[PDB]
Amino acid sequence: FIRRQINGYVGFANLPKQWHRRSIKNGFSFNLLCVGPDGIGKTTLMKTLFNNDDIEANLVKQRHKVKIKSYESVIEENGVKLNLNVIDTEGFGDFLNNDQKSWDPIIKEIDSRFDQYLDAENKINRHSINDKRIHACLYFIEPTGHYLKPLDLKFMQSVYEKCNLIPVIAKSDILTDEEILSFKKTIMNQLIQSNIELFKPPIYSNDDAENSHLSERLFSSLPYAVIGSNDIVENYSGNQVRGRSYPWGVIEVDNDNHSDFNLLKNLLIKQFMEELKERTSKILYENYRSSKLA
Amino acid sequence: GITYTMLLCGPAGTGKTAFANNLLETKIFPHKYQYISSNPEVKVIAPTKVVSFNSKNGIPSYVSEFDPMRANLEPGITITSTSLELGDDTVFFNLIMTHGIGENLDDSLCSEEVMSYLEQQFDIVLAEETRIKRNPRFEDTRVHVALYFIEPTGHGLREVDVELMKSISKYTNVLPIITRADSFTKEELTQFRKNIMFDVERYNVPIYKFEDLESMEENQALASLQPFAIITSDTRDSEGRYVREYPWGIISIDDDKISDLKVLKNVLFGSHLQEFKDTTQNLLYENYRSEKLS
Amino acid sequence: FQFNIMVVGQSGLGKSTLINTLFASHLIDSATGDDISALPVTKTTEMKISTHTLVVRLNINVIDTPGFGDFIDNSKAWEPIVKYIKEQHSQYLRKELTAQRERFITDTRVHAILYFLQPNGKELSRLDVEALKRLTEIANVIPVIGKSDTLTLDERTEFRELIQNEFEKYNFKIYPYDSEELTDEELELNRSVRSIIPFAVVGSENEIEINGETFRGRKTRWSAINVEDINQCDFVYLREFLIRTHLQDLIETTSYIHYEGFRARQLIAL
Amino acid sequence: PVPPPVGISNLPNQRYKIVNEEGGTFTVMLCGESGLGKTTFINTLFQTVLKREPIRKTVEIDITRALLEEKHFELRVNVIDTPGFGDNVNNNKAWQPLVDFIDDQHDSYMRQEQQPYRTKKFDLRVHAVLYFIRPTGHGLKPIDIETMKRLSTRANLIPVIAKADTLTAQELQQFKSRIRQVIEAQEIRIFTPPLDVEHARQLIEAMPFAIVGSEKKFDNGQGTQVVARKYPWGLVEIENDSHCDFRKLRALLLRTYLLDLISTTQEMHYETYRRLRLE
Ligand SMILES: Nc1nc2c(ncn2[C@@H]2O[C@H](COP(=O)(O)OP(=O)(O)O)[C@@H](O)[C@H]2O)c(=O)[nH]1
Ligand SMILES: Nc1nc2c(ncn2[C@@H]2O[C@H](COP(=O)(O)OP(=O)(O)O)[C@@H](O)[C@H]2O)c(=O)[nH]1
Ligand SMILES: Nc1nc2c(ncn2[C@@H]2O[C@H](COP(=O)(O)OP(=O)(O)O)[C@@H](O)[C@H]2O)c(=O)[nH]1
Ligand SMILES: Nc1nc2c(ncn2[C@@H]2O[C@H](COP(=O)(O)OP(=O)(O)O)[C@@H](O)[C@H]2O)c(=O)[nH]1
Ligand SMILES: [Mg+2]
Repeated sequence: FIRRQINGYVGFANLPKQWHRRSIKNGFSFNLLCVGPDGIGKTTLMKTLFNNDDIEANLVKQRHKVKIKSYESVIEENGVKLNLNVIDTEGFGDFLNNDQKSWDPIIKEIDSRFDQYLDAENKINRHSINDKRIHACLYFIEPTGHYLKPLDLKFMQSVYEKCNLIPVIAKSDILTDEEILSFKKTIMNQLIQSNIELFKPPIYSNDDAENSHLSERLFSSLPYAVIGSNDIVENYSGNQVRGRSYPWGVIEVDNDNHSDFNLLKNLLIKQFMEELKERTSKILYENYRSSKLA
Repeated sequence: GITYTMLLCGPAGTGKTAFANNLLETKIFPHKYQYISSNPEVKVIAPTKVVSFNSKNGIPSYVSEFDPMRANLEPGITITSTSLELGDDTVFFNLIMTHGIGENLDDSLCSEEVMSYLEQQFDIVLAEETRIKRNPRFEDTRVHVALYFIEPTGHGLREVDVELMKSISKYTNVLPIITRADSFTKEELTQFRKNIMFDVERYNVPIYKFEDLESMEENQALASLQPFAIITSDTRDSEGRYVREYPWGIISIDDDKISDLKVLKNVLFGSHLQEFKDTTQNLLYENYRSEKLS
Repeated sequence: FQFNIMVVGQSGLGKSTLINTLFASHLIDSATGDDISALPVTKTTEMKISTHTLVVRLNINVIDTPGFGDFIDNSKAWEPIVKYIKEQHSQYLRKELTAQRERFITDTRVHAILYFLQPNGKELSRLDVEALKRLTEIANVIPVIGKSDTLTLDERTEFRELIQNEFEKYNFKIYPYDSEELTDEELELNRSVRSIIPFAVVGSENEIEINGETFRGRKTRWSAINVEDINQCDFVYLREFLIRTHLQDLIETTSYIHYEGFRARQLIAL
Repeated sequence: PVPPPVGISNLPNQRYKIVNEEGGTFTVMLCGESGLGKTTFINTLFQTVLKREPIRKTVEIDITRALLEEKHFELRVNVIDTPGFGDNVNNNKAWQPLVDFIDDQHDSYMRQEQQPYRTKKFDLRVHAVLYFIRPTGHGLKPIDIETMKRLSTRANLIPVIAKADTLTAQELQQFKSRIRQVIEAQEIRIFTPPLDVEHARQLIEAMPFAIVGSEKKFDNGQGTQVVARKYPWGLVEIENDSHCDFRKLRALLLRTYLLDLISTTQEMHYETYRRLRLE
């Protein structure tokens, strides 16, 4: 291909605009896996992120292994529709022995979704397929303030090459500002030491400095100190905002000074949902496929 | 009275029907799918008749109306003759016309049939000349001049053009014609004329050579305009003048600065009528006879 | 005096902080801190004992249990704790049976266990059920909600009701105990104490400033907890329970209930 | 707002950014006989110069690869040319090199897709085929029908009338009507933009597109230099919808339905080829 100077305006630069229009006509789809111990606030965070209390109301098809719960929902906003599928763990970390066999159903669900896509792709009478591959994995770290636990490192190292790993510190309201920074530093050093790679939002060419700086901050602030609340509380100023009320204070979900909830919502939905799907289909799925077929 | 015979050869869509109707100043020849001497000086003494054809089993004739279901059928090659009286100064004019050239997947049969028809007329005259009870007033059917209609490609000659012009040259004078010259700008037409002359020189196409010394200026001007670039039209405007009406302007055919049509008409029915006739019957026919009597 | 107190819970539940807040001094440090390699290399629960003297001259012994619920495999997380408690009971029995018995037998028996339950609003886990099943029968277990400030007052009420229902379900003996030798006022006090058990504790060894007033608590981007405020956490209630009202009864019940049961079983067997 | 909205409405914009970063590719075949303004047309469309002995020619495929850029969007253009097609006395089976090239690109992509490691992808599946018809004024020829019928089943076929400035409005209307009637009767499937819609219907009503091309500019009379053909009797303005359908064809190929051409090439033509090959 030889670069040629074109005089005037031909109009092939409208190809992204066409993709923009078609993407509105046909909907968007997303698959989000939630890994965390029971009672850590996975369900509440899902209700908060998508402003919908019925987020896990449609369940779609002794105990010594984790139970997976798949839920399907449709979110409509300004004519754009999202078919969301939330996979949510149940029993993670509550077994006396939390060995691999206990949490293997999560990895099996991921591999089965990749297998379904691969089988549809290799069919002779090949037809359009519903993309069910897990697009993001939110791992919920307990707000202990000390370090990542052995089970945390084991699962994260066994899932980082299959999903866009997004570690978050759950119920971070209880942590002081200093405890948040120390815990995040320790977690990042541990993940670096164990060669666990997280999702780094991409930077675009000819992009505003605010967008690129925002993306660099989204990666630097990991793990996000998050809080969950789809319920309205009255703060001391008299305003009715989303949050939680305690005898010691009212924490607000949508306040950037209280948590990294807006950074999580930007990475997952507002700014890099499509880039998460792109990494899932072009890198993670392709590596899984190449490993299986070579 | 003078018997004159003119062949109009070329691929379909070159304005042969328009040229014939404009030449006679009356629509005697209908156009393709559209199958009366309104000119007082023209009379139809023998209507259009097939003189030689070569088609396939059940192939619609050149007169067949538009049938989309049968458009896939190759038309073969068909040759027609129409005898008219023009205007002793009267001219018994026989217009021979080709149909099917350029429309067959293999056009070899076209040149084969054109040569068969021309050579059959030579054989008829030779058989009459060889007879004991001869008739000097015998109906001469030899083609005296032939106009080969070149498609407005803008590059030069193609294999069919060379094959047919060389095939016809053996029996009659050939005049290559740049048809539908309104398909070119002045620069494009000049370049196309130079390119065609380059090809006729390269492929030894024996086209007619326009050449006491009083005739220097006239004949040189005829040799400079080779091939004659014509613009024809068989449709008139409200004022009764032949024109072509495009959304961007009207071409009046009578204007001499656009086309060599009037020059071509004066060559055919004025200056060179007897030159073409003499060269055909006293040089080309005589060479054919000499070969036959080896 | 000699009081022996144990803290049982996962690393980072504020066990060392709660002990230091209760006794207003830096008695013990976090067995692990912000380091995973600090966890027992044995991959089991280990006993970390420390001795201190505070002023009545009370000799406090603190027993931390690093490794309890801090590994992948916690199927034997409670066994070292049970072994330690039973070893102290057996040691006292050996010193008691001695013909030339010491006048002042050193009491190493664990007198109180502060059991830190995670504030996740969920029923007792496999680990918590197994550990409490064994421990409640051999030591005074004082269930506590570690980092109770995670829960709103409604979440705290619901979780405390759930935990009390779990105790009734499993027939766990939870301190304080009642006996026929108690007065109607003492039974009332045990009833109120029991109503707020597990304690919604919050601990802090650092001071904060609010409106120019200094408090012992925690201050953050959104909150301000005063640990000594009874209308924020039950720290004051647990401190009164442990060091003032039931300290003598804790030592008393350790001797007359747990040690006696241990002794009777051990002698019936031999 | 309580609650502040989710960013679902930003998902289209996110896709826009992805597309604008990964660029695009467009492959177009210019089928037709010589002297139909195919080189001039391609240079007029992209407003640049992409394309600059024996009497009997061979029907061969010539690929011109170019990288264009406008508004920071990069398009890799493959222009497939068909020199020798229909330029001889015997043009029997002149369509075979063309259909073989199309099928070969489909087959090559099919076998690249099956590789264990398929990172690099040399995609050369033809997204559009412009068949240039000489403006004879009558109808379609046997070679035209045969070639178009065979190309229609393997690539997006867009019949066009070459040098539409050589026919009057009435002649052009009749020729377009006869071409449409032949395309319908011979069951030749031509690419039509989706109707999900008035603009698209106007684009379809103009098919076969009447093309005029020029790489020169002349004064339109209002002091502006417009791309046009300068005849001594008038100026033929390429951008004028009353002179030719170039603007409509540009809308179909690049400005509006380029994505539809590429997607129909991948999801229909290629998918049919693969299914028939693997069965
Ligand atoms: N402290 C605190 N509690 C939370 C938070 N999010 C949810 N919770 C509470 O934690 C409990 C468990 O939450 P739930 O959504 O059921 O968690 P899941 O079992 O992991 O899906 C409930 O009482 C919630 O109200 C948070 O950010 N902070
Ligand atoms: N551009 C142009 N078109 C012409 C000219 N003469 C005729 N036409 C038109 O072009 C087509 C040629 O058809 P026709 O004259 O029947 O030609 P034939 O098939 O070669 O006999 C018709 O639509 C005519 O109206 C001319 O000089 N220039
Ligand atoms: N929110 C909150 N944080 C606490 C509380 N008690 C301790 N912390 C903090 O949480 C972490 C717990 O660690 P530490 O007190 O050493 O606990 P241990 O490892 O269980 O002994 C430290 O960073 C403490 O500052 C409490 O009641 N609430
Ligand atoms: N009348 C007319 N001539 C054109 C048009 N487009 C190109 N030409 C000219 O006709 C010839 C066509 O040559 P070219 O563009 O190389 O055609 P190709 O062989 O089909 O690629 C050249 O002389 C051009 O200047 C058009 O729209 N109308
Ligand atoms: Mg839940």
